[PDB]
Amino acid sequence: FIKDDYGPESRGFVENSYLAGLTPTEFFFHAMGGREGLIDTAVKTAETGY
Amino acid sequence: HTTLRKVTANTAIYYDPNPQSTVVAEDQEWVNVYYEMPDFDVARISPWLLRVELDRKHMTDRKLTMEQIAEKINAGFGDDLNCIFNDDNAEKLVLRIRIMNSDENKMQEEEEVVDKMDDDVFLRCIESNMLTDMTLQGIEQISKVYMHLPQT
Amino acid sequence: GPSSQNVTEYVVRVPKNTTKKYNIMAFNAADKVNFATWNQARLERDLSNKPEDQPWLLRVNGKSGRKFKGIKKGGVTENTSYYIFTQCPDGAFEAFPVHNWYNFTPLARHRTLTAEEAEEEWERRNKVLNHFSIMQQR
Amino acid sequence: RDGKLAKPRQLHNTLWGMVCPAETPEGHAVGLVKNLALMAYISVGSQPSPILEFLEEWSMENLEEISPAAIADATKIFVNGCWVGIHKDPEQLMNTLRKLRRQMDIIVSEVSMIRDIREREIRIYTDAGRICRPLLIVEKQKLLLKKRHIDQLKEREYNNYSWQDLVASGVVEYIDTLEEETVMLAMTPDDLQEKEVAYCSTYTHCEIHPSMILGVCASIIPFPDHNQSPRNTYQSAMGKQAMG
Amino acid sequence: AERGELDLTGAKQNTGVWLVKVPKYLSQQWAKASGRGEVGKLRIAKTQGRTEVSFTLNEDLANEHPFVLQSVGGQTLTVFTESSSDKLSLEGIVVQRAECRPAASENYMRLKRLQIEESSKPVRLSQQLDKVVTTNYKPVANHQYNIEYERKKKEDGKRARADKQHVLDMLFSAFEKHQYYNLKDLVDITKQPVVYLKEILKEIGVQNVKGIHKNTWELKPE
Amino acid sequence: YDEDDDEITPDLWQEACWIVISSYFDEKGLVRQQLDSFDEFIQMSVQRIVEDAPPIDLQAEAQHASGEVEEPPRYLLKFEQIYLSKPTHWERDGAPSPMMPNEARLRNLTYSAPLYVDITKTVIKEGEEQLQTQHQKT
Amino acid sequence: QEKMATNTVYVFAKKDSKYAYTGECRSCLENSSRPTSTIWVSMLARGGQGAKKSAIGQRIVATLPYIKQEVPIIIVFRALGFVSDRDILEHIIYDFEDPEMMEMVKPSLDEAFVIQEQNVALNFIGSRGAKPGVTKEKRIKYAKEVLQKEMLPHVGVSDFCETKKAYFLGYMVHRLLLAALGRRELDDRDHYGNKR
RNA sequence: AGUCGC
Repeated sequence: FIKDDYGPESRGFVENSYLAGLTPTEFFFHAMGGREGLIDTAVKTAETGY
Repeated sequence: HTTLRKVTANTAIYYDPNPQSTVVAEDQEWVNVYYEMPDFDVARISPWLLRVELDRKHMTDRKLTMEQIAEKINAGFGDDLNCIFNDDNAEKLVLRIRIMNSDENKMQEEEEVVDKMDDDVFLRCIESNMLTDMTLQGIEQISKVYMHLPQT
Repeated sequence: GPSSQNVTEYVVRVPKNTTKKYNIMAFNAADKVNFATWNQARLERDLSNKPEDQPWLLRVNGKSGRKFKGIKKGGVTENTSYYIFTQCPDGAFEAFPVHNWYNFTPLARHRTLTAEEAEEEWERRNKVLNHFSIMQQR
Repeated sequence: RDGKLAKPRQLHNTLWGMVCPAETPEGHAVGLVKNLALMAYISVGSQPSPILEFLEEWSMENLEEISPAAIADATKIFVNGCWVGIHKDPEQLMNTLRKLRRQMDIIVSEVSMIRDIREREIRIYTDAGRICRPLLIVEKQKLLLKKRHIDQLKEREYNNYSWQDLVASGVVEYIDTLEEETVMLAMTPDDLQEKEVAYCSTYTHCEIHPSMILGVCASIIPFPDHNQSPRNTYQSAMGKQAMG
Repeated sequence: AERGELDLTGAKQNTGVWLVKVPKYLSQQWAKASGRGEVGKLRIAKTQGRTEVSFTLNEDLANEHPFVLQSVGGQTLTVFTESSSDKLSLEGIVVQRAECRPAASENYMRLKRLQIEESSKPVRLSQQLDKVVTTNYKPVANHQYNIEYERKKKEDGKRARADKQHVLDMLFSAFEKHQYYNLKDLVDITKQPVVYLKEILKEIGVQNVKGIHKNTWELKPE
Repeated sequence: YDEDDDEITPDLWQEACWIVISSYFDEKGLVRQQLDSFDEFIQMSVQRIVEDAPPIDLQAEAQHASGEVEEPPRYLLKFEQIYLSKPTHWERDGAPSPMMPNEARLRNLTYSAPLYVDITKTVIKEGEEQLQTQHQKT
Repeated sequence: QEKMATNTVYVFAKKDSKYAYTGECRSCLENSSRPTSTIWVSMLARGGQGAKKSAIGQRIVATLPYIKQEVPIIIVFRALGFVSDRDILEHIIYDFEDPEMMEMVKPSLDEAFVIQEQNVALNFIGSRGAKPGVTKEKRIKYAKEVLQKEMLPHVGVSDFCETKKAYFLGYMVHRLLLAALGRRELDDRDHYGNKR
């Protein structure tokens, strides 16, 4: 992307559906959002346990 | 909790020991405004001049008066802090501050136990305290947020 | 004339071996040194507090004259060389090798605040509470 | 280990084509153990000495020879984070220096060279251990690689022509993560072509293929982009788990 | 006058000198010109609001270098000289700094990469070793061990315990230099066996130790 | 083959970038990173380390109380080029032979190779001798 | 193994509310002997003892390796021998044209007055760093060798490059002041460009 | 220990 691009695509928002497939960038930003979900599961599991 | 630090645009310290010929010729009519203010011990008060400029926008929101701020600071610090202020009839707002001393006792007896730091340097500690500690309408310590909400 | 059009051309010589070592003496421009006002100078290696590695001591005019410290540059060059191009009475150029590069810097004629006394102790007490008087008590 | 939530667990933005996006364990070590990207490569390290010689000869002034009170305009140049010197014309230097890299007077895989214009700094890196990846070069708003290079690559079936020759044409470059911050990088030849007023025209590199951002196990999984992202991460663990 | 005095005559003339930066290879070529009496010639061409300086190499020595002028305003450069007669003189002030530019930076590089190679070649690690069997020949003993045996086998070995009086004299002679000595030194200076030197030191003297069993003996000074 | 003149068709599609990628793996291959580092480690770093700067010298004590006539002997040790033989194995018989990685796994050996170095001994005692120097490969 | 990049200064806002900002430089001869050297330049904030000057939030100190006590950066400059305050100011910020930078350093200069020569400053670092030793001069020589060998070793390991170290230490203070003005981004903890 | 399972 170009520097300073708050427009919805360069910063987050994916246009496509899981059926259409995610463009490369859309794909990677999605993995960032999926990681939050993986990490939170592990961290939350320990703390509630205690 | 609004501190004077929030309201203040800027501060400046000048050496102006002669109000009647102030370092800012444009400031000169306000000195004309104050000559009846303890004219006897202007030979006794300190020659260092503190000058402050205030934001009109902060001043509007807090809907304050310059006399409220002057009365707040004088009350907060005490009689030592000699304040005078500019005319309200301007979009800008500036406050001019000098320090009075203990008058009679300063005759240099032993050596004047202060260790002779410069009075200006004492003035920066005044300005420091003045920015951080002064609490105009800042009735408490609730950081500085306050968000009003309409509930339906 | 040179202001309009000029051309000069001089042969360049290198002597097989100089009769003396050529060194550089550099000053800070901020010190604005003018040798016009120098009349005497002494230049000797500081060595007593412990020779060719040791720093320089530059003493100008009399004892009351300015003193400077000369510090040796690690090497003249690390991958090149520095040469001096000089004008000779025949009308030629003569080129001389640099043997050393020394940095020379100013020192105060008499300052000396000293910490050996209890200045360090005063620091423990230091609330920025004095400045002139300590300089007077010295 | 075992009790500490943190941001070095979450996939970071810079891991684009450097480290596989979705190939890190699903246990407590999640995100701390990462897996290298497919195209990723790792610099083996080299002596800075040659670069220092070329710079001093080009026009870099030495530290103790300059006058400190006259350096504000000048750009500071560093080599392996060591502040070697200053320069008053960094744009001709960067252009010339890169040209040398394309010509291999300094080792591609090695030297990283970065300019931070808004700060007037030039950092150069030749230490071991930096992660870098190959990209195509584009020039004057178009790709520098032409199909004739492809015909030599077909020819390799009976000729000595190779990927190293391809690097020797200077049509591909190696880019570490620090340098990848300052490039304007087109996603695919298609986009770099259609462009007129579509987005920008200042590109400097292009992606040899975007699906290369995946690491070894993630590449087995077909249509990974039609899947929900953590779904891809469970497959990268299980694929590694299968037998055969 | 003395060697600690710095001659200001040069400075007093206000003599100016030129400062030129040059690449090592050019000066190395000059370095092997030795004393030919020249290395080249300098040419200066001046026009309106512009000056061009250049250098040409000697054609004999070769078996155009443009000059770039440099600022000197930010440093007060001067030169001094350390004579072989141990005399010091301030020779002049730098009025100009400059840089000698190559005729071509680009092709040069081919030579340069080769040039770098010639100074810079530690052809290291480089060639395995295919295989070797020199975990060393086995003599009857170390060669030097035999040297040690030969030395031991030359006269010195047994000692001259006979003649107590001469040995007594030697102790007296020890007492002529210092009041106490280490027994290790006493056997060294006497060349006698320890048990015997002790037997004598018990007879005519005493001992005195210090710190950690550090002992010295004395012939009872009085 | 190119000239950049009669060429008018730079376009090139999917079919072709995979040709470029294939050439990357054909040249490098998937594990390269590990191998390039180890190779550089031998080709450079183990040499660099013995070629350090710690040549050791040793001077035994002499003239132990008496003495006079010179010679507190002095020895210096220097290290040179390093050699590495392909990975060998010695049977209990004592006879070395080449190892092969499959053998190394079955019999539980360690797949390593023997390292040799050139060492020098150097005596420039206090006067009597200086040249007596000997090279070893150990 | 993934580690933090050697030989390069980066600025952090750690937990400790008394350190406003800090400049870290890990400086090993990742090609010498592999030690470490972790110079810290830390900006102190929140306080001022008493009526010191109303706002201690500019008292820049320096950690150094094998030093039992924090010292202000200015002592190190004195120890490098540049007694001239204008010269130290030249190493810190080669653009004295901006009044705001000049004011930012000034209280750190104000601290410097207690020590005004290289030897005594060396005697300060020696005693603040080592085991007690009334030898004074050895404390100076040992400390001299530390500044020579231990501090920013990547910039050199000898007398003949002692000047070069002075610019680099000064560059960190400059790199720190930029963040302290805030015209400079605070450097990320996990950017891959800053990994090895 | 580390890897790993849920």
